[PDB]
Amino acid sequence: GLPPGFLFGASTASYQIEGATTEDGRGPSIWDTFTAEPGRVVDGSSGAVTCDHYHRWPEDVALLRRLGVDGYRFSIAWPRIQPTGSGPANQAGLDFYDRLVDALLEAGIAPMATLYHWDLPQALEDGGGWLDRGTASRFAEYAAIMGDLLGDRVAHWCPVNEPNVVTLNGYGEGSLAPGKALEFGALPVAHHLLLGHGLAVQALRAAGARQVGTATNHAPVLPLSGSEADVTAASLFDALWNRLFADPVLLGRYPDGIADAMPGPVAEDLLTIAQPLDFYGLNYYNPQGVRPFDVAAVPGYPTTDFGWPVAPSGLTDLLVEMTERYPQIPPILITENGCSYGMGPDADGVVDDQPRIDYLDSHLGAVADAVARGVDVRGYYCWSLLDNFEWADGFTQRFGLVHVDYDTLVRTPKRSFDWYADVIRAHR
Ligand SMILES: OC[C@H]1O[C@@H](O)[C@H](O)[C@@H](O)[C@@H]1O
Ligand SMILES: OC[C@H]1O[C@@H](O)[C@H](O)[C@@H](O)[C@@H]1O
Repeated sequence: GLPPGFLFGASTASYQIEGATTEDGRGPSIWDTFTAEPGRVVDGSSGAVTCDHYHRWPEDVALLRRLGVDGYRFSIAWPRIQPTGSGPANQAGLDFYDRLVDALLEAGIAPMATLYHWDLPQALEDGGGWLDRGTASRFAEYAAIMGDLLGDRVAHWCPVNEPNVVTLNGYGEGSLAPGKALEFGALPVAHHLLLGHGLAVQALRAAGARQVGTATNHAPVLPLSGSEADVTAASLFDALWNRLFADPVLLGRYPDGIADAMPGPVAEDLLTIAQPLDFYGLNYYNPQGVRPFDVAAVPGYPTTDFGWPVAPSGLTDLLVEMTERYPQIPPILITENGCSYGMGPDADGVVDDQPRIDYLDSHLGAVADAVARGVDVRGYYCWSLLDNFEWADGFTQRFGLVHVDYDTLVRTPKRSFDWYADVIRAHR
């Protein structure tokens, strides 16, 4: 029971699929640095080659065409555009995205471009990365470059993927690149990511961009007990994970207490952060359990191969709660949803990933349930088109509609691919 003209897509990210890390003048990213360190990645892998989308993207565009998605969400590698994060653009970098976007348009696919999906140029990290306010300005300049090249052709833009992850995991506890562990010392990263968001929105509009939104991770936060310790920790986590990133964008304020902990002209910055958006993009996987706080899986649910709860009702609950908190929220696109399940091709070359079908089916139903309660949701993008490099978990977690063998680089559409193509057809 989805809206007429609901958009169906699929999503990837540059470092996770492209490979070709040293080709055509690409500069090192923080993820090149992180993956070169012993013990950072569970299986000792990197994004050196991964799916090798940089050389195999025609095949991938054709898979998207066969799938029949309305939209394809991809990320631009900043280090291919500006190897050091500043200075004149690398032509070969520009050429790659330019050609990709023209091919997507020939195939009748609406391109959704993410500017920042975590691959900061190392040269910018060397100067302090997102702890430096100046990084938000470098990001704004990069936005203008990509706006100038692609502005008239990209259907949708997402400046920053999951600023909450970049902040807490990258700089707060150091579980992801760049591996800093500042705890609350990471709050300035949040402010500069959000400032970067707002400046990029301006840059893209001035370049003639079409629709500009977000791609922020959101989850209902469930207290694991009744203890105040636990309800207060869950409230705190909700304030840090959800509100810290949505309140500034959608209301032009920080949650109570936070503005006074942020550097710079915060009031003026919040005007820059709160640029009007065409859509609000969110990434949803599952509710988060919480007990200054500790995050654990909510009990009682079946789990994916990543140990994550399968809890589609949490998506309905979230979409309803977001609409309550932010009545003026623009149309919502689900910019990512998906699941890790490890099955690969059997003796006959079939990948029977029925658990992935079940997950995606139930989540689409959860979107329909929120729509039925008056939530304005306009599309859904499956993470991912391809099995890919899952950050610190390497190649051990497969999220694809399409199986990728990392030795032969063969793509095999899974059962879920065929299922999704049928859903999309039925809905038209
Ligand atoms: O169940 C908790 C898990 O849920 C997920 O969706 C998050 O991405 C993980 O960071 C978290 O550990
Ligand atoms: O963890 C699974 C997926 O979660 C998302 O939040 C990220 O944007 C993806 O890059 C990642 O592969």
